[PDB]
Amino acid sequence: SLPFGWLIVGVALLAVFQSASKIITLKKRWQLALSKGVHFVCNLLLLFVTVYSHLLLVAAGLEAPFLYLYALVYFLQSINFVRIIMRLWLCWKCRSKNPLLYDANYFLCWHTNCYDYCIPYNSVTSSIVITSGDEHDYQIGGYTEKWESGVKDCVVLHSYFTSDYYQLYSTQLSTDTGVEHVTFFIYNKIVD
Amino acid sequence: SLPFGWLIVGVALLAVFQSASKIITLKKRWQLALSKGVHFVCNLLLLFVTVYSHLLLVAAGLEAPFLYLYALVYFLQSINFVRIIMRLWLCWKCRSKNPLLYDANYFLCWHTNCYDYCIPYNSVTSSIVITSGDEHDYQIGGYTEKWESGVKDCVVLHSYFTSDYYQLYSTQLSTDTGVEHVTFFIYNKIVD
Repeated sequence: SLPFGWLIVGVALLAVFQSASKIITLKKRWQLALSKGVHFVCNLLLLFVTVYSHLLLVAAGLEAPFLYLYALVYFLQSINFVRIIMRLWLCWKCRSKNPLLYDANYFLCWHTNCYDYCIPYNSVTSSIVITSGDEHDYQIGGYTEKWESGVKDCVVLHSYFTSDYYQLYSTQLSTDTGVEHVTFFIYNKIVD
Repeated sequence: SLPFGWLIVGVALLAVFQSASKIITLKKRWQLALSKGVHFVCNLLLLFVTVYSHLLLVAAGLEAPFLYLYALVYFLQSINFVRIIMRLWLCWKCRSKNPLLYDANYFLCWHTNCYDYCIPYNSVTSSIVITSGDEHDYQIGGYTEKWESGVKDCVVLHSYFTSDYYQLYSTQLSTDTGVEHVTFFIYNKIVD
């Protein structure tokens, strides 16, 4: 007494959303969110699908070779949910919406009285270069963000669990490097 | 005369692989490949699943409200395949395996007689900073790569379609910035 067309519609919709998820380019900010939105729906759909599939086996009574598989599926989904919770915790720590949009491992962040800056970053490095200027923008590795306040002497590389501290040593003006309308700030990791 | 348990096994396996795809962290190189490998399998599974589902409708004869949906699915999958082909073309242009592993929009590349360097990059910027040194490594935005040869005066930002040229202006030594065992190279985009 369980419908089948609902299962087929759900799997078709999951295919649609997952296929569209591989088409959205991650260049502009809003598209990023849209991509995540699509992903979210896809994720939900997947859950529904597999959950519904389990119910189908309940009608079939073939749980003997599938209970381990579905336990693994639910365990991995639970780990994914914990990962989303940790992502929200990192968002709260970085007090900006950037961690949800981007998939970077680490986030270079710093606070000002009027704005908070959070930029994606791949791995912990012994030094970090912040490029201002060219409508001033702060960009790291191509990831850019609008300028509203000046830089800070100390910045924090935030992660899921650990956080590192970076201190400014050298500020490079245009007259030093020769690049027009661009200023470089150099930070290095401190040890305590 | 078409099996159903094959469909349920395929959708369960797709759920397993897609759920595991959201667990692999993108920190070390090999994991990256593994992630893509999993993704690849997931993608294939998805195709199979939806393809099989279409065949099921062939048995049902309910193509009236589903032919548009499956045409959209196949169109998006074809666009995804074209995207993979363009990714392989960009890999050949960058003549290294980095573009397959990473998901960056652009790739900063340069050739030497003994090695070719290709580093992920987010967006086209008016300037680029290459950080050498700390076992010397070249790292942009946290994405690091082993050092085997010296830098080049000209580097290329490669994309799916267009390519930009970046020329070196300033090289920052340790004695200038104060950072120990780290050297910074400054490039800017040229106009022709």
